[PDB]
Amino acid sequence: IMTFHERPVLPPPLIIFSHMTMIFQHLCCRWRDYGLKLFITDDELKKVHDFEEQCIEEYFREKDDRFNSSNDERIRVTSERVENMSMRLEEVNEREHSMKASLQTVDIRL
Amino acid sequence: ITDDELKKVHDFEEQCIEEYFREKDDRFNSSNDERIRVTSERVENMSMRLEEVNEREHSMKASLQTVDIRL
Amino acid sequence: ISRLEELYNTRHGPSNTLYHLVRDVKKREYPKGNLPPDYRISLIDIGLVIEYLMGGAYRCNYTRKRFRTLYHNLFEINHFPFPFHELMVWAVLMKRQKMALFFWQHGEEAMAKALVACKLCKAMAHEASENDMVDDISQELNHNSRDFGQLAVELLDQSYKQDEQLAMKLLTYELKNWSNATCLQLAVAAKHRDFIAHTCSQMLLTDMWMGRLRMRKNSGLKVILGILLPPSILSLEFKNKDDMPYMTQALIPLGRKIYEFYNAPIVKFWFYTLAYIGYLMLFNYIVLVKMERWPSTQEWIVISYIFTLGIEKMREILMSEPGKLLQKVKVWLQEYWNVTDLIAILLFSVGMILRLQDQPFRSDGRVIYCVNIIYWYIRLLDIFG
Amino acid sequence: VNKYLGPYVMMIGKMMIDMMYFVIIMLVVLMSFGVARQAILFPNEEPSWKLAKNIFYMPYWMIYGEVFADQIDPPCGQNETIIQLPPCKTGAWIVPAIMACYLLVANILLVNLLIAVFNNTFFEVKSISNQVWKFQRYQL
Amino acid sequence: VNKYLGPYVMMIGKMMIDMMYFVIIMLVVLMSFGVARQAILFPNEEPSWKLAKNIFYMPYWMIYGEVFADQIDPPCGQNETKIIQLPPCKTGAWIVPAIMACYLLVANILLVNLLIAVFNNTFFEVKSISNQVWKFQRYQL
Ligand SMILES: CC(C)CCC[C@@H](C)[C@H]1CC[C@H]2[C@@H]3CC=C4C[C@@H](OC(=O)CCC(=O)O)CC[C@]4(C)[C@H]3CC[C@]12C
Ligand SMILES: CC(C)CCC[C@@H](C)[C@H]1CC[C@H]2[C@@H]3CC=C4C[C@@H](OC(=O)CCC(=O)O)CC[C@]4(C)[C@H]3CC[C@]12C
Ligand SMILES: CC(C)CCC[C@@H](C)[C@H]1CC[C@H]2[C@@H]3CC=C4C[C@@H](OC(=O)CCC(=O)O)CC[C@]4(C)[C@H]3CC[C@]12C
Ligand SMILES: CC(C)CCC[C@@H](C)[C@H]1CC[C@H]2[C@@H]3CC=C4C[C@@H](OC(=O)CCC(=O)O)CC[C@]4(C)[C@H]3CC[C@]12C
Ligand SMILES: CC(C)CCC[C@@H](C)[C@H]1CC[C@H]2[C@@H]3CC=C4C[C@@H](OC(=O)CCC(=O)O)CC[C@]4(C)[C@H]3CC[C@]12C
Ligand SMILES: CC(C)CCC[C@@H](C)[C@H]1CC[C@H]2[C@@H]3CC=C4C[C@@H](OC(=O)CCC(=O)O)CC[C@]4(C)[C@H]3CC[C@]12C
Ligand SMILES: CC(C)CCC[C@@H](C)[C@H]1CC[C@H]2[C@@H]3CC=C4C[C@@H](OC(=O)CCC(=O)O)CC[C@]4(C)[C@H]3CC[C@]12C
Ligand SMILES: CC(C)CCC[C@@H](C)[C@H]1CC[C@H]2[C@@H]3CC=C4C[C@@H](OC(=O)CCC(=O)O)CC[C@]4(C)[C@H]3CC[C@]12C
Ligand SMILES: CC(C)CCC[C@@H](C)[C@H]1CC[C@H]2[C@@H]3CC=C4C[C@@H](OC(=O)CCC(=O)O)CC[C@]4(C)[C@H]3CC[C@]12C
Ligand SMILES: CC(C)CCC[C@@H](C)[C@H]1CC[C@H]2[C@@H]3CC=C4C[C@@H](OC(=O)CCC(=O)O)CC[C@]4(C)[C@H]3CC[C@]12C
Repeated sequence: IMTFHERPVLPPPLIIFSHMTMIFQHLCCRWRDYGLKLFITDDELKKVHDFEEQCIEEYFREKDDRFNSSNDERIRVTSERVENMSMRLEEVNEREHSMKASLQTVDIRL
Repeated sequence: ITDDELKKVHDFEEQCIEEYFREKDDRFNSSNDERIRVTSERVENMSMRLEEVNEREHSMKASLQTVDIRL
Repeated sequence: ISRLEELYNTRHGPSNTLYHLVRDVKKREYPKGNLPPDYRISLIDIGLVIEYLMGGAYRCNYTRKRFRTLYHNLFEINHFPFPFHELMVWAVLMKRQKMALFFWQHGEEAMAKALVACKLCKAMAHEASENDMVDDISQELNHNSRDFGQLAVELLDQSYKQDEQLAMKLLTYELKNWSNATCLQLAVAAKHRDFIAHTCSQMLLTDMWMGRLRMRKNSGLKVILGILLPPSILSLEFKNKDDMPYMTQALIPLGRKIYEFYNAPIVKFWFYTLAYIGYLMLFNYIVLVKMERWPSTQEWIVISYIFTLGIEKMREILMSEPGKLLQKVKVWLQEYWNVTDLIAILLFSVGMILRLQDQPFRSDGRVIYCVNIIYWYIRLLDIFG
Repeated sequence: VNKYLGPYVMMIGKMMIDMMYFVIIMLVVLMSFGVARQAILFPNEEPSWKLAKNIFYMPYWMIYGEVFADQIDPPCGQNETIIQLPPCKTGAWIVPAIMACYLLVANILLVNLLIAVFNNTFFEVKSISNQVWKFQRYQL
Repeated sequence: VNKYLGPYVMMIGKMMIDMMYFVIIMLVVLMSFGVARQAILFPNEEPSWKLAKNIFYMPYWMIYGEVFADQIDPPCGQNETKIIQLPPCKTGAWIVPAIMACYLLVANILLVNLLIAVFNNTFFEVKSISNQVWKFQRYQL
């Protein structure tokens, strides 16, 4: 696309006429850069700019949500928890055994 | 078709609609993603409730020790 | 400015190839040699490193006359207006990938910064393999180039999901902090094949292809009848004056329609193709029919086509990116179709010279014409491209 | 109407497009060889439509196992029991060389490439043709 | 009986059916070209069974690399050297090389390559089925 955008308008034979203008222009403008851009105005440059920040936040956030929806991570984060309840419920079991012994001795005193 | 067969065809159609919709719900509810998600949420609530149980049990054990001291 | 120079001149952190890059560009600028072990690396030296890595007609903000003036006049004017661009370029150069990804989140021009970091990391990967460094450095720099390329593709996906039109403005607007370049151009210079082949870039290229023309219905036929019949041009729906003005350097409605039609890239391609088919059909006629002592009218049109094509390929050599004439010749001969074009034009030259003599050199001139006509059907596959 | 012939017929209709792209590339290569052979072997010719026929005549039948072996490199430029074989046109040795290149490109490259594009698009075309035939049973 | 030749033989027996469908389509195209060529090039013919033979004779051998190059476009309607006068051209005799070109293209390029594709994409299922069928028929043997 960029080659054909840069080619003279006239075809090879008639390219002689085009090359004539080109050099006539060189021997005129001198005697007197590549690419198709868009040259945005500063207002639409800001609007383009904040569009890019909505996209960059939505990409990172999404990546995080698809990471946690990952079955693989719904299993990792279950295991950590399970262990913390396993030691805590064992502590509940030992403490409630002491509570029943204290309540039984209190009833015998009463 | 006749009106009575129209009635049977419509009833059969409602049966097929209910079958498809709630087998779709059963297929959704028995998948690995839904089962593992529900287990995850229920374990979140279980761990919060068990931490509350730990705090209240520690308080009740201290109160029972004080009551045994009072007797 | 002084804090960033202290960042570039640090000795802590992981190892890097930045000292080899600075050494090579001081050898190229002043052919000296090995730097002293106490050479404070200026930001002018960093800007020259960016020149050799980017390639082409790049011009970093460090090497411009505004920055060289301040640098001499000082060693919020010394503060950078867009600091995360400078932290991106810094974190890429001494191979700190985890910090470079953090600086891509914060700041702006993320699409520009990811394509610049992709072209940079590929360039020092090639430079480390060229200077026979550790191959693990070249593998990890290629991996950093692929990560930054994958970030630009996935950001392009997200823009295309949100707003199709604003994604094209993201891809084409002038990047004043990156030598007035374009996000579409930076992907091409980075040779990033997945970026251009994405659907958003493809409809952008189709809009560039049609020029100032709405059309987009039964492609090809409407511009062929436009070329053959000039009053068929005015009966087609043209595009508005400020719909998408891709411009190079920033009775009357009938003349504007004619100029906008004849400057479209699809119209210039179909005018080029119809000229090539007419040329090839003439060059069949002059080798099938016998030829006299002097060339016929059809042979003179063929000879004129070879001369105007040879002048056109000579102009493409001159109007190219580098400065040196040997560099211009070399970059033009990386394309294989340009190599075979020059060979076939030289064979037509020696064949026509032999044909313009008498016998038995006229028969030798025809044989070279017949070998040349084998080539011009094979080059008709470029039109099929 | 038959359950196996119908999908086969619309499958042939699907591979017609790949056949047409093969025909376009083969037309380019065939015309280049035919024009080169005719223009070398016949230097003094008047404008006649037989030249356009001779472009396409023999190079087309080269694809189907007929190389025209009597006219590949005819004996020329010497006496032979005694007649005088006609003098040799300049560059006539080029014709078997470009014949060899053309026969290689045609018979080995392009036919096998068409075999590859027929083979690797067979499954999608077969499934689509089966489903389209089962759809068009109603119209039949 | 052999472990490799037996499955090969029943595999050939499986590709009989794809060959038969190819033979049906090829019979239609061959028969059309033969009828057209015989009816154009021989206008004044009596009812005889040799016409049916001439329908099938040379179009069938055109599939196997014999195009009968002396009879594709025979020269006619002119004098060629003693001066010999060739018989005049039957009307529409130029159509015969054109439909010959279309016929040869369709048969050798389309249908044979299509049969290669049919043989190829049904190879794996036929191979597994034929191996298991051979292992089953070992008992009967
Ligand atoms: C737009 C593309 C697809 C085609 C454009 C090219 C054609 C319009 C040209 C190319 C070849 C040309 C032909 C090449 C040679 C001749 C022979 C020429 O006759 C002579 O040179 C001898 C008699 C005389 O002097 O008039 C008459 C024109 C003609 C048919 C030309 C007619 C116009 C043709 C077909
Ligand atoms: C841009 C190029 C590649 C294609 C242009 C296509 C046509 C505009 C050209 C191609 C062939 C040309 C024709 C080729 C040969 C002749 C014969 C020629 O006859 C004579 O010159 C006879 C008198 C003499 O001998 O001087 C008159 C011009 C004409 C019709 C040409 C007119 C212009 C044609 C049609
Ligand atoms: C006597 C000589 C000239 C041989 C005749 C050659 C052609 C005139 C024939 C041979 C095979 C035919 C083709 C065989 C199969 C089909 C598919 C069939 O199309 C459909 O079923 C429509 C759906 C689809 O195209 O997928 C009919 C057209 C077509 C292309 C046929 C068009 C006419 C063809 C090319
Ligand atoms: C690239 C492939 C797939 C297709 C290209 C080949 C065809 C376009 C060619 C090959 C054979 C050619 C035919 C060979 C011979 C003749 C006879 C010719 O008639 C005469 O010469 C009159 C009778 C005579 O002089 O003997 C008319 C053109 C025609 C049909 C040719 C038309 C063009 C054909 C079909
Ligand atoms: C890219 C591909 C498809 C181009 C293929 C081009 C050739 C197959 C054509 C283009 C121009 C044609 C020529 C244009 C004009 C003539 C003159 C014509 O002369 C006559 O008919 C005699 C004149 C008379 O006595 O009336 C004979 C065919 C010929 C040589 C044509 C032969 C076939 C040619 C070379
Ligand atoms: C592009 C694909 C899909 C189809 C192939 C199309 C062309 C390659 C064919 C179609 C019409 C053919 C033409 C039809 C008629 C003739 C006349 C014929 O004239 C003679 O044979 C004159 C008699 C003689 O002196 O032998 C020469 C071949 C030619 C130009 C044919 C050349 C090949 C053509 C252009
Ligand atoms: C000398 C001339 C007449 C050629 C002879 C050709 C046919 C008479 C022969 C050649 C190969 C034979 C075939 C080779 C292999 C088989 C598989 C075999 O069948 C089985 O093993 C049964 C299971 C199955 O069909 O898969 C025997 C029949 C068949 C179709 C044969 C049938 C007869 C065929 C077609
Ligand atoms: C579509 C394809 C796969 C099969 C279609 C082709 C066959 C049905 C044809 C092709 C060759 C034909 C044979 C060619 C020649 C002869 C000789 C002929 O005998 C004579 O002419 C007698 C002796 C003589 O007169 O010389 C009897 C028919 C026969 C066997 C033909 C029978 C039909 C055949 C086998
Ligand atoms: C859709 C497809 C399968 C149709 C194929 C049709 C042809 C192959 C058949 C149909 C009718 C047949 C014809 C029917 C009658 C006769 C008369 C017959 O004459 C004799 O046997 C001589 C009579 C005598 O002198 O006693 C010669 C064969 C012929 C031309 C047959 C030749 C073959 C034909 C054309
Ligand atoms: C449908 C597929 C799977 C199998 C192919 C079957 C037909 C295409 C074949 C089988 C029997 C064949 C016929 C067997 C005998 C003869 C007699 C034969 O007569 C002669 O040759 C007469 C002698 C002469 O004058 O040459 C002409 C061909 C014909 C009709 C054959 C034509 C082709 C036929 C119908």
